[PDB]
Amino acid sequence: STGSATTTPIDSLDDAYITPVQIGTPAQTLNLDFDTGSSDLWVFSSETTASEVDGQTIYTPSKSTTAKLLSGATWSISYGDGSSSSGDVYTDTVSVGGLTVTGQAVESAKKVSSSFTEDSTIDGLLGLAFSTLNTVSPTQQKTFFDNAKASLDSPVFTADLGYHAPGTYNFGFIDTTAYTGSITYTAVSTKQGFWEWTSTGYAVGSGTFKSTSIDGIADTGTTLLYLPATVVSAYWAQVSGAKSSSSVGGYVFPCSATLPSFTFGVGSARIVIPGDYIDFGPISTGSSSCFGGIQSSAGIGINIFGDVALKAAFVVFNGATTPTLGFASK
Repeated sequence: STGSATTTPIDSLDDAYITPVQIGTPAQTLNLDFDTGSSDLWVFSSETTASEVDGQTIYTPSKSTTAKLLSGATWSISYGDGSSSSGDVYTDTVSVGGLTVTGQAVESAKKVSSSFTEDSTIDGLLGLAFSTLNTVSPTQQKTFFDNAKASLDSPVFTADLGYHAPGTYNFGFIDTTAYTGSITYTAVSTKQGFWEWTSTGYAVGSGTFKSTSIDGIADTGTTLLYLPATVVSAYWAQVSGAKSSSSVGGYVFPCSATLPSFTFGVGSARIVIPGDYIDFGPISTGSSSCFGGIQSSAGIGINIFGDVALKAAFVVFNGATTPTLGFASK
């Protein structure tokens, strides 16, 4: 089997991407944030505290003939940005882009944090990291990918995120029309439950490439590119008037600037992030200070190749017995 679904930016900045997902029978279509940095499929639901729902589409298990309570199971998750959610669990039929899994754990939110409530465009998350990070207790549950894997033509999914445009998530096949050149594969560590890999270095603009190992995660659920402070300082030093603002919470730059590109290494290959991908616009409406899309990881504990980096590539998440990542230009 295969599946193929379009993923669409939630706003003009590409802050996140939503993908329609069919849950239940008859289908209830919810727009989920596919997150390669977490492992829970959770949804706004008929159980979510009413004051915490503001425009999201909800899953109503009682209206699904295939829903079954997963008795005793609860979940609770906290994300890198400080957001959180928790609740109970149903199993149901879940389809993405024509690919169906029966018996998928669908984590029904009873509570969500303010950032989720305030984002009316995101109806929940679909985790695509390794199932070792799934938070369901007392019986950990599998991701949609892990449940689908054995049925897929190839045990892979791909992320092809657009810059200010829709893109695609494919499951079970590699669309050889979707990228240019060849795909460079690189090793993955699953020790922390993430798609963790080591970049071979970076360049700023037309500068020389610096060979240096940068361990980090491929995380579709993170907007920005978070890298070591040395690398980030080297980038923003090439932008007149850029500075790190403790009041704003990262590097800002004059909205009048033209940003340089940023290149990262994948083995001997190179992925170039155009400068415009690094512009996240005014810090507040009407400001002439703009927020940068490359930020320091120093206060995180991990480097994160988030959407700023991933949308410059066609990215293969190879879930074979020995997982690997692949990157191609496009």
